[PDB]
Amino acid sequence: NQPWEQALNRFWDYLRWVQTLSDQVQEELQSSQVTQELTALMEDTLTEAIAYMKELEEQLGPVAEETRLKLTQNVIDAITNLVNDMAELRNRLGQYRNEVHTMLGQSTEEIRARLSTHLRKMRKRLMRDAEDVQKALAVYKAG
Amino acid sequence: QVQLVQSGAEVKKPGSSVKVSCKSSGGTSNNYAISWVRQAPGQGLDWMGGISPIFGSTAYAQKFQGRVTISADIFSNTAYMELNSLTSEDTAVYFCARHGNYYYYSGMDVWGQGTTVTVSSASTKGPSVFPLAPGTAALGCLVKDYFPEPVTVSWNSGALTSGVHTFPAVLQSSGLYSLSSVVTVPSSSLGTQTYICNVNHKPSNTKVDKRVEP
Amino acid sequence: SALTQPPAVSGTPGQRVTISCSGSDSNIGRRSVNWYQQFPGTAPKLLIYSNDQRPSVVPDRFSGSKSGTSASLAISGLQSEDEAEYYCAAWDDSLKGAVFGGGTQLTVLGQPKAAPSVTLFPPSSEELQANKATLVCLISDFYPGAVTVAWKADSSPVKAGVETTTPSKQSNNKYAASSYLSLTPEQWKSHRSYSCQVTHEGSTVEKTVAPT
Repeated sequence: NQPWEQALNRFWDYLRWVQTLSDQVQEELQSSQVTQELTALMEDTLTEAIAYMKELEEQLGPVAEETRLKLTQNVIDAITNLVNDMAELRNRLGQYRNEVHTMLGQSTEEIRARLSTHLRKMRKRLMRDAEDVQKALAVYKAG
Repeated sequence: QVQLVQSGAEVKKPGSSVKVSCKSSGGTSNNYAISWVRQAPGQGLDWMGGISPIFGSTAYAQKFQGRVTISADIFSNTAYMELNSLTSEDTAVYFCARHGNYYYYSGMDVWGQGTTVTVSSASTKGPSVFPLAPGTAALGCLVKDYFPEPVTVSWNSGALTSGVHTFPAVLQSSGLYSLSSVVTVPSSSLGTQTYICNVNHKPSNTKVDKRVEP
Repeated sequence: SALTQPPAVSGTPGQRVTISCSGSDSNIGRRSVNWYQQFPGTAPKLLIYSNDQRPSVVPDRFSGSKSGTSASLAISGLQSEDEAEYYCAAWDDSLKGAVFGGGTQLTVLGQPKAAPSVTLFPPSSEELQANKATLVCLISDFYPGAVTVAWKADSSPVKAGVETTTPSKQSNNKYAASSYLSLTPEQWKSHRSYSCQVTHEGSTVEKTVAPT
């Protein structure tokens, strides 16, 4: 219950730090450090989430096979939507690094705003998807 | 319209390892189970293992568990199979197939194109092109002692295609391949038409243009 | 290979044919059977799942059934397009893994038999300059694909240095094959002649070539 959501909160904190567009995050965006750090954070989040889901399934009662299969599939589909949005965020951060490499070192002051709006919409949809993942987990604790 | 696309063909020596990839295009396969099935030339299907990454389950067949390693990158929507300690007994075609749900019980309804893995002690050798000289007559050219597959054989730089028959190559006991390409032409054209067989072996970067004369 | 299938199954167009798949108490006794179809040179296609369910693209001519330890695929309204290989698959708990059958080669009768056409090429002059000799015997346009090749030195069967392919289907749905006899130039020049003798459906066609 708590551990995977605590990992998700650490991921949120890192996402806020990267969407502040500080000069530290602007020099780490070109060293690919933020990309792999975000990757490790969301990987820990996903591992905790799937561990919680596997424990919930492990303590599933006198369940019919098809219903258990469908519930597990619901949780897995929620998690994989989260993974899809996460991977899109990661790939677009890499693309932003390689397309500020298009002038080889310097970035403008408006491509930052465009990237920032993209990151804000990504954060909102990530919150929505993570909370429906938690909802699917709650639904799993039944039957 | 999600499609599994696999890496290109592999030609390895006995004792090395191979790594085949399986990318999902037009969609994500993370919520499904991806299994690797191999087929030896002329033999049946053989299950090696499988993985569903979101469910966190990588299973192996007991024959290959000591040698095969199956993994997945979820952010790039790719699966990987690495087979170690290759011998001649491992030359086959390797398919990745996606099950209907997150586990391996359901049927495999989406298949990749397959990756041909050829394990042989033979080293790369360019072909030898020899002319086979001739109602109707049959001329051609023999492509001898080359490795590995394939070789492309055209005639008159592709202009001549009617009456051409390129036989499937034979894998000789020495480990080298040989094929023949025969053109059945009217015996009249033998007097006037010039026949040139063009052989191309990309693995050895060998281009040959052999003229076939009576 | 814990599941057993008959290796070959034939039938005339319009007929209904069946493929059997017998297993054990650990693969089919407790798990459902799937059926896959595979054409020469292509990936398998899921044909049946859960022993009786068809994918939306699979016509209703294909049906499945499961009884205890056995499973059965039924192809009705047999067409020429159905010539393929059919594999049954299941999950074995004793092996803790997926198992397949040996594969059944469904062939459709109706194509008339065809005697093979044989062409025999002696070694070229350039290959002889390279101190090599290769007799080439090309067999084409025969049905069914079952031929026997032999090589003779003026009377005598010679089997050393013979590389013979296995028959493969052509574009016109007939078969072809090749045989290569490798000889050193002294062997090619010492003997009076060399013969490629093909045998198909009991009838023999013999081609011969001599030095020069």
